[PDB]
Amino acid sequence: AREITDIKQFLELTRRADVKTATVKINKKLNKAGKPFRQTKFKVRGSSSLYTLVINDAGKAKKLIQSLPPTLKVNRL
Amino acid sequence: AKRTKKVGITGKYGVRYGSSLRRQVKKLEIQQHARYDCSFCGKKTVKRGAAGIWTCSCCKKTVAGGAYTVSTAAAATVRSTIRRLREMVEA
Amino acid sequence: GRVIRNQRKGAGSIFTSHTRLRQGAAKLRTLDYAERHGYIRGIVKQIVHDSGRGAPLAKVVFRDPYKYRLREEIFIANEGVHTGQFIYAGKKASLNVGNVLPLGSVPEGTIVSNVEEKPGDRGALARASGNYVIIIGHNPDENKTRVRLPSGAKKVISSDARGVIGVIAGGGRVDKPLLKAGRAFHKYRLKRNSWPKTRGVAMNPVDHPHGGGNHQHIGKASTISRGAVSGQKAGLIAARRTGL
Amino acid sequence: AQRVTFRRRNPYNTRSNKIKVVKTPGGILRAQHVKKLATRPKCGDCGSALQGISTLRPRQYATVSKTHKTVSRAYGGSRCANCVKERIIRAFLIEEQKIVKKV
Amino acid sequence: SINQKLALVIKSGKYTLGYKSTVKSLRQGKSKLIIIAANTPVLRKSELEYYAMLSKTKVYYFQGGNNELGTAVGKLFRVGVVSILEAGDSDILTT
Amino acid sequence: AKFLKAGKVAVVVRGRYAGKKVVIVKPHDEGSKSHPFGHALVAGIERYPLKVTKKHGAKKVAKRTKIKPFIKVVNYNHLLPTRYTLDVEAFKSVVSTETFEQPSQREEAKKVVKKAFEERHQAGKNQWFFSKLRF
Amino acid sequence: NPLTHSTPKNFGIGQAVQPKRNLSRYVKWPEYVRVQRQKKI
RNA sequence: GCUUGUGACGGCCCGUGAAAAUCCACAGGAAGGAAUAGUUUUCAUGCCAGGUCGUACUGAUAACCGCAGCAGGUCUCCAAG
RNA sequence: GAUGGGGAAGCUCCGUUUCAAAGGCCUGAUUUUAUGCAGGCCACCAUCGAAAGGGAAUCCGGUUAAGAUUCCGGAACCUGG
Ligand SMILES: [Cl-]
Ligand SMILES: [Mg+2]
Ligand SMILES: [Mg+2]
Ligand SMILES: [Mg+2]
Ligand SMILES: [Mg+2]
Ligand SMILES: [Mg+2]
Ligand SMILES: [Mg+2]
Ligand SMILES: [Mg+2]
Ligand SMILES: [Mg+2]
Ligand SMILES: [Mg+2]
Ligand SMILES: [Mg+2]
Ligand SMILES: [Zn+2]
Ligand SMILES: [Zn+2]
Repeated sequence: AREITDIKQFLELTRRADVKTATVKINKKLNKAGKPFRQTKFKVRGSSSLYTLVINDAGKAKKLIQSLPPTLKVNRL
Repeated sequence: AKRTKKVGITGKYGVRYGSSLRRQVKKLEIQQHARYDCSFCGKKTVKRGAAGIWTCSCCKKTVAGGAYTVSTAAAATVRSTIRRLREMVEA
Repeated sequence: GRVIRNQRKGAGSIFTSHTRLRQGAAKLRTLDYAERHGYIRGIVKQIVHDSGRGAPLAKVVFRDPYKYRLREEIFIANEGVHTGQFIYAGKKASLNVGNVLPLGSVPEGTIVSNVEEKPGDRGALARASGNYVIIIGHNPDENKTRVRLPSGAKKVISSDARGVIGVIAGGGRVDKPLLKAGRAFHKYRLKRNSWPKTRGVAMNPVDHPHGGGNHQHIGKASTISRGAVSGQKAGLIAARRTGL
Repeated sequence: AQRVTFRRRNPYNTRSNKIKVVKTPGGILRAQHVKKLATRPKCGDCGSALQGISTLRPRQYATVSKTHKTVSRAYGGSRCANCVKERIIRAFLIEEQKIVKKV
Repeated sequence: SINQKLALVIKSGKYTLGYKSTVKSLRQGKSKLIIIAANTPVLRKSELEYYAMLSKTKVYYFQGGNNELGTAVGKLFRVGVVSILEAGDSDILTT
Repeated sequence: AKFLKAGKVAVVVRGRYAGKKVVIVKPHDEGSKSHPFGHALVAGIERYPLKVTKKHGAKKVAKRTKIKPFIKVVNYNHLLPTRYTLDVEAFKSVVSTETFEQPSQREEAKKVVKKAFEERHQAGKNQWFFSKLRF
Repeated sequence: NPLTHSTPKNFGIGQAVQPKRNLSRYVKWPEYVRVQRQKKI
């Protein structure tokens, strides 16, 4: 229900002591004037709100996954 | 062009109610629907609300008046009488 | 016979006044220390229409002498009174339109309205639109004031009774023909259930003293004495004379 | 050509039974009950609407911050700027006039 | 006759019409006489008198409304207050 | 016939300080590159001191006599000139065009103005200036 | 002393709100109080 | 274009077209408050609870009333080419 | 439509803020115990009366032989603390 755009803020939410679950969604969509690319959405389940971070760079996306805390339960697709 | 010869605003009543009664309503309908000068702001923006209530579109001033005119003839005489009597009390 | 129409009105079932949209009772301020010794200043906040009343009403706000608050009064507006005007009420008030003064503090020939029959009853006389009271003389002995009433009668009133300088606004209302039954319907819709009226001669004898007969006619003199009882007083009651 | 129905048991077209037709993610037309529109707060003197004040139902004002319900000025959220300007000028001039009457 | 004196200053002298421009002239000290219509609101009239007191400016009260004052200055619109900057061949200041 | 001088007392009419008395420090009749209108640099009172009776103790008198000042550039049309005067030579040098457009210099000038107002209020003088307007 | 001021109040008609005065002469006493006083009179 | 919502206006009245619970703002300045420390739950996040009764179906040329599975009577919303 | 009061042999009638001593939440005072006791504030002075008037807050998808804006999944919001 809420979207965040700052990656530094995203990491703070993942260790907020009330977050237990998260999911990663992959979307195959097209860009403005080119061939389709890969879009990934990182969703953090808070107590009262769901936070969504969307990044359209696949190279920058893989680094975010490796940086997620291990204690967080992550759901794939 | 001129649309009616003599009925004027009372043409909405058609041929009903009699000519004399329609004539009397014509005189008072024109008075109550007219615009009057505001004695406070000097503009011609005073129109009737309810009977006896006259409000200026500008300057937001409401004045109590006659049923179909801002000032009746009797009210004008009362102002002169009070003014004449007031001048004989202080001096 | 049965109970006639004018007898049924006293029970007050369907003949009560329609008072949903009334702004409130129109009264002067309660006669207090400020009124009877000096004067107090009020301000006209708004002039509004009252359902069932031809004359408009004015809302005037005064400060409470003994408490920190504002007290609002409902006056019957006179000609010339406008929003934002200062109203002065008391024994030592000036002779201006809208001011409230005792009858003994104004000269002869002064035009007043909403006059008290007795000091403190907060206005009883000359309340309808376009009506006023003329002061014709003073009697400093016994503290009495002689006035002329709108009906033409002469009355002796106490000099401590209050009145509002001017004439009730909204005059000339009855000069306009109603011109249709619909306007009469809407007029009494805001007053009471008294319209339309069925003539007595159009009824049956059980319904009215004028009812019956192979022609529509009263059949006896319509001048009824003052001493008649309920059910008989229909027509011209205690008429001194008739005809044009 | 889909036709809708009320979602409450009130079957009459009253002020509290207003509906709007919307299309759901299921691809169908469904009635949506809407609340009565709010009215802007009015000035205490001239009666015109107040600038910079949120328009909400009376009970909803308790759920918003004070910023939405006032203006950073004397009488903010109660009287408009022009009416406040009139009060200040009138207060100053009258008080000055009272001094010259005293002497 | 104020009307004749006021008519002469229009053709030769410098004047200013309107409330906003009059206050500016008094604030700058360029004004020498202000003429106020009869039906001017008292609060505005009281403020103009206070400004003229601070700048030592003479005040004249026109015996007529804003409709009449506009005619006297030869204009087809209502004028609430007139500020006289400098007189020409007229002697309104010395009368 | 010019009264908007460097010591004149006026009343603010708009802008979060309406109804608060102020004293003109530096006037600018012929505008400037910024603020292209007749304007003055003024120092005023945002929080007036509270009334002090004889029953108040030593601690409470000091608390109730605190004054919170402000400095502002105001259009002439938004000021109402008075007939009162207040000398500004004690703080005229600290308030100018330079002290604005800089957050640090605004606070340094305000504390100097605060000290001048507090000393003026003590040994009571200019009583009208320090009295809150009622409206 | 330099901070205190003398501000007398005006208690005339139309002026400031009247202060608290002794209204014992005007007290609407209970019924039993009035009857025993009027019995004496 | 149809249905409906809404905005700024205009016409009409001797007709000018509810009340209360409830919520908010302002004026006011009683009190409480800092230096090795406090206040703000009208900013953000986090914790707990939310009782009782109604809820099926018909709503009419067969589920209502007229002795009935009676051509009568019975308030209202949605409305394609 | 109770009460206070006034009627009526009486069943009961009038009246709804009335010729009434008509009532309780902000605390301070107390660490013997729970609230006695100090100021002030406020006098409005039962209750009933709308499943179409006023009114704090929910949506989508799915699910049964028959239930759902009430169950399931997901996503929100209000009130009180
Ligand atoms: Cl009958
Ligand atoms: Mg017959
Ligand atoms: Mg008979
Ligand atoms: Mg007979
Ligand atoms: Mg409802
Ligand atoms: Mg069902
Ligand atoms: Mg049956
Ligand atoms: Mg039966
Ligand atoms: Mg009863
Ligand atoms: Mg109830
Ligand atoms: Mg079902
Ligand atoms: Zn006007
Ligand atoms: Zn306003």
